[PDB]
Amino acid sequence: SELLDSFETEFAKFYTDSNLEETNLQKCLDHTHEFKSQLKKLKAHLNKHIQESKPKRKRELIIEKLSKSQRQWDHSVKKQIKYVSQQSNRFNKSTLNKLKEFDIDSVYVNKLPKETMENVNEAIGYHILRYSIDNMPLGNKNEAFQYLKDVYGITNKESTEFIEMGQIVHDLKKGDTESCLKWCSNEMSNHTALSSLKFDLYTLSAVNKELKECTSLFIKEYCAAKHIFFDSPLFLIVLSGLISFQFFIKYKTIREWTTKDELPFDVKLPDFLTHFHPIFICPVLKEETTTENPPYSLACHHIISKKALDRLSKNGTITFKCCPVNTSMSSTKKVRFVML
Amino acid sequence: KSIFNEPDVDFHLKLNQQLFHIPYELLSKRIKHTQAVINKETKSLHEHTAALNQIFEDELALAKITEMIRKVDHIERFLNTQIKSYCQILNRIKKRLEFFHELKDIKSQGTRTKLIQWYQSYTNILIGDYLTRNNPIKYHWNSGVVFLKQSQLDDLIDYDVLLEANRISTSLLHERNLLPLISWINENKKTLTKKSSILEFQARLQEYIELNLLDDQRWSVLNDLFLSDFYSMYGISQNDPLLIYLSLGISSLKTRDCLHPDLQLFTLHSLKRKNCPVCSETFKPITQALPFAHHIQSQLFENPILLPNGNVYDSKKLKKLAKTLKKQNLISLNPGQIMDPVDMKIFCESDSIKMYPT
Ligand SMILES: [Zn+2]
Ligand SMILES: [Zn+2]
Repeated sequence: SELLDSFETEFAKFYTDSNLEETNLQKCLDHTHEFKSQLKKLKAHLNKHIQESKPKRKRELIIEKLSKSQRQWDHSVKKQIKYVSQQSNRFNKSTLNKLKEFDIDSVYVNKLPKETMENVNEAIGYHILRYSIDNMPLGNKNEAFQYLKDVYGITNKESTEFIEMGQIVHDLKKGDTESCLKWCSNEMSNHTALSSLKFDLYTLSAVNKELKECTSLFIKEYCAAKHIFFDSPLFLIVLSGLISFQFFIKYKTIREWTTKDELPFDVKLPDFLTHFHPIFICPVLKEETTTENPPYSLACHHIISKKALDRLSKNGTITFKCCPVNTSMSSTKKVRFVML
Repeated sequence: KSIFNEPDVDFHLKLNQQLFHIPYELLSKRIKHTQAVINKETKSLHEHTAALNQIFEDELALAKITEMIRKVDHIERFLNTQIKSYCQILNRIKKRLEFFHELKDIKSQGTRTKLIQWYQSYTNILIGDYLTRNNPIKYHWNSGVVFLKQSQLDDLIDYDVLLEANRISTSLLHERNLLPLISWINENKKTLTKKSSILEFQARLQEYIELNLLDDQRWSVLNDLFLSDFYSMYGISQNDPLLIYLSLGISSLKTRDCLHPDLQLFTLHSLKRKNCPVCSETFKPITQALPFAHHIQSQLFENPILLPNGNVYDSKKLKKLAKTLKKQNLISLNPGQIMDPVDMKIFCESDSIKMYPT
C-alpha cells in the first residue's frame, strides 16, 4: 500500500525523465566522449598549424584550450560520479527503513527433519510434472521420459499419465482436435461430464475465449478419470503457510517448543482448505475429541466426549442427564463423522 | 479488505526482502569499482598533461596528443562496460517491482482465480530458488537454472549468487577439497576484515595442514563459517523459504484425525478425505513429527444422520450418491435402500437416526 508507492517514487530517481534506458552514468560517458572529441580537434588544428608553418596569437589560445578541456573533463566526471554514489547510498535509507524489520528466518521452529528430504524432492517432482509439463522441449512420444529422468528427476508411475496429458493438451492447443475426440470416445464411467466435454470440443471444431474453457474441462475430466489429483499437494500447503504468517507474528508480539502438542493461536484459513476432515468440539468439557477420547451418543440424540461421559458417570451409574431422559452405558454408541 | 485471507501487499515485500538486497550489493560493488578506476586514471592523465605543458615551455606534441587519445578511449570502453552492467542490474530490480505491482492491482479489484494464478507464479519462483541452491552442479548449470530459464522468470531470481555459493561449498567438501575459497577471499579482503571475522585464519591453517585438529569435521565447520559470512554479507536468509512455508503449512492443517488408521474405487474416491494434502501418500513421514492444530469453533456439516455401521454422514449427500449409483448401473438398489461408502453395505431407509450435535 503506502510502502510500495513510497518505494517506487524513491526508485524512479535512478532514472532520468524517460523513466527507462537513460541511466545516470550516461553523463560520464558523454563527458568523456566530448573530451576525446576536443582533443582530436586540437590535434588536427596543431597539425595544420605546423604543416603550414613550413617556410603569434594562435598557440597562446590552443594551449589554453587544452588546459580548459582537461579541467572541464575531470571536474565534471568527479561531480557526476559523486552524485551517483550519493544517490545510491541514499536509496539505502529507504530500502532499509522497511525491509529489515521482519527477520523471516526467526519463524522457523519445529525444524523439518533432515532425513526426509527425498519426500520433498518427490512433491517437487509431482508439482513440476503437473503444472508445468508442456513448457519444456521434450520431443518424441517416449524418448522424453529419459530426458525427464536425466535433467530434473522422475516420480513414480504418475509420470506416464502426465506425459500423455501434456501431449494431448499441447496438440489441442494448436487447433488440431480429432485426438481429444478419440480419447473421449475410448473411455466408455460417468457419461454426463464426458458427453458435455465431447459437445464443448465439438463446438470448438467449428476462439481465444473458447480454448481456455475447453482445455480446463479436459484437464478436469482427465484428472478425475485416471485418479491422480487436480491441485498439487504442495501448492495448497504453501498457500496455508502464506496465510499463517500474520497470525504467527501477532502471537509473537503478544508473547513479549509449545507443549509438544497443538500449536497455539488457532489460525483461521478459508473454507476450501478446511472442508477435508471434520473437527468437533465437546460441548461440556470444551476439548476436541481425539483418537483417544472418541465421542459417544447417549440415547438422547446428543453427542458428548467419552471422558466427560466417564466423569458424568463414575463407572456408568444410571445417572441420566444431558430432554432430561438420557441413560447410562447400556444405550450409548460410538460415532465417527464422515464428511461425505 | 482482503479477498479471502491473503495479507496486504506491504507484507509480501517484508516477507522476502532478500530479493531486494542481493541485487543492491551487486549494484553498489559496481559504483565502488568505477569510482576507484576514475580516481586512479584521473591523476595519471593530469601528471601526463603536465609533461606536455612543460614541453611547450619540437613536433612531439602530436605524439603526446596521440598517446592521450590512446589512453582516453580505454576509459571510454571501460565506462561502456560498466554502464551495460549497471543497466542490467537496474532492470533486474524493476522487474521484481512490477511483479508485486501486479498483485496490488489484482487485490484492488471472478478474481479469485486471477489471484490463484499469481500464487502459482509465487510458488514457481520459490521452488526454483530452492532447487538452484542445493542440487549438484552438472559441469555451470543446475536443475534450478534450467527451471528458471524455461519458466520465463529468470529475472526474478538471481541463480548466479546462489550458484556461486553452491560451487564453492561443493568444492570445499568434494573434489579432494581442492579450495578456490582463497580466490574468493583475495577479491574481498577490504570488507571482510572490517567486520573482523575469523575466516582467513581458518583457511590459512587448513591450507597449512593439508584428533579434532586433524579430523575431517574441520572441513564441515569451515564450510559453515564461509556460508555464514557469505549470507551475512549479501542477505540470503540462511533457511530455504520452501522449508519455512512447508514447516508451517503442514502443521497448520494437520487436524485431529489425519493419520486415522471397480465399485470400490468409485466409492472410496467419492469421500472427501482422500484429498487431504498433509496425509495423502508422501507427506505422512513429513507430518508424523509436527504439532496438530488449535481451533475454538466446531465446524461440521449441517444435518447429520447415524446408521448402524457406527458412523454419521449426512442427510442429503447419501441420497444424491444413491441416485448417482442408480443412474450409472453399478449396483441394484430399491425404493428405500441406502448405501454406506465405508465398509460397503445396504441399509433400509428407516434404519436412520437423526442427531443433534448441541
Ligand atoms: Zn437431551
Ligand atoms: Zn488429513
